[PDB]
Amino acid sequence: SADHEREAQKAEEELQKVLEEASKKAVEAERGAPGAALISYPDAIWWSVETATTVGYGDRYPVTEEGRKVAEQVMKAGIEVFALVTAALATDFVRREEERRGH
Amino acid sequence: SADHEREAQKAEEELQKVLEEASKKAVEAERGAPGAALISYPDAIWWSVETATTVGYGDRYPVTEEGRKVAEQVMKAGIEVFALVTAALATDFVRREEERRGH
Amino acid sequence: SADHEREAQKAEEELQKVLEEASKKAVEAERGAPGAALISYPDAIWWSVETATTVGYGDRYPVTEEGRKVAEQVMKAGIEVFALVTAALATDFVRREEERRGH
Amino acid sequence: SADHEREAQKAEEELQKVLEEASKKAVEAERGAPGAALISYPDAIWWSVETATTVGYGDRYPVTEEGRKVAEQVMKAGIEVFALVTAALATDFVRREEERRGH
Repeated sequence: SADHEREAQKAEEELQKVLEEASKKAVEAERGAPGAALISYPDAIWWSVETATTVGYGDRYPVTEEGRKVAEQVMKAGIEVFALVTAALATDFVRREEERRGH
Repeated sequence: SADHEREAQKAEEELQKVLEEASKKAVEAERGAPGAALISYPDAIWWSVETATTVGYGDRYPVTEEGRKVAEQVMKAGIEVFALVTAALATDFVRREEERRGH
Repeated sequence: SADHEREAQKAEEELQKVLEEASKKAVEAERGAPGAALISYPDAIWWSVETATTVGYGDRYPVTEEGRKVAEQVMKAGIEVFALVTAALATDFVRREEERRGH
Repeated sequence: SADHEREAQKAEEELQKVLEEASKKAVEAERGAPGAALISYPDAIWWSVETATTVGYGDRYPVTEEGRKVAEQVMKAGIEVFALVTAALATDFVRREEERRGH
């Protein structure tokens, strides 16, 4: 990969490390909740997949006393990561001047 | 510390203001609406946060008689904030010129 | 103003055109289809709002016979509009180089 | 005919391919899972379509034993093709030099 691409891929692997924390905080941030849905560690990890993608389809969601910010803060980490990759994107068309000669 | 990175952070503060104003409006908007489901000041702010993300997740959602332009405002305000900060992101690729000179 | 802010602003009008025609097609597409829930005219236009700025919280679902293409194309139109204005966002950092000369 | 529009448009052409592959997977993925929703085959493509546009809307949902990476793979596929188009889009501030020159 190129320099700027490795920087993007480095960011992608950072997000995966947040999902781990998300899976844990998820079970804690529901065991005690008023109308809790998310229970069990081995399905909590699956909830943490369907969030950091910036797609919150539903399924399970944390409540209130749980610190609803548990979902919020995980989702926002994905925004940072998939925003950062713009450092690759704004170079993608810059390649055209290289392609022009085949530099 | 830079120029653009300060203005990016200032945009985040704007979004928080809209959330807080949206929680006032949202409660009083829904008071009269059919379905509602969203009521009360202390959990109006909770609905407000994921509204700005445009994710929504699956907590609650507003009706028609609240004047759904309530949500439209908050949702579009979020997107424009997340967009503005590209003033910092779009200069990230440009850093690869600076590091070529090394100075 | 900058040339690409007027051009960006133009694009936002175009999105609102899609909403109009969406509101109309939506009632036809749903009214007659099995499983349909949209139906009424003034409640069609209010579904043709948030859908175009993605979200997903249209507060309704299309089915298959409506031609899910009716929702799909409205959502995609929003992407083209809000993505087109990226040309304005990209010249935001460029303004830095003017700052550094005070020009 | 603008090489960046060719590369951008070509990206969308692979998205369609992933939809067909993934819709085969999605229905066969869901089949076996507890609490399966997405059991339909000629409809599976319509769910796949809105999954690629990263919305979900509120039609169906995948379960656990589907291997919710089937759903997630379609989402990331959509993001990378559409985010690649940011090449052409991030070019469109640069076209302002030729605009300025008048030819």
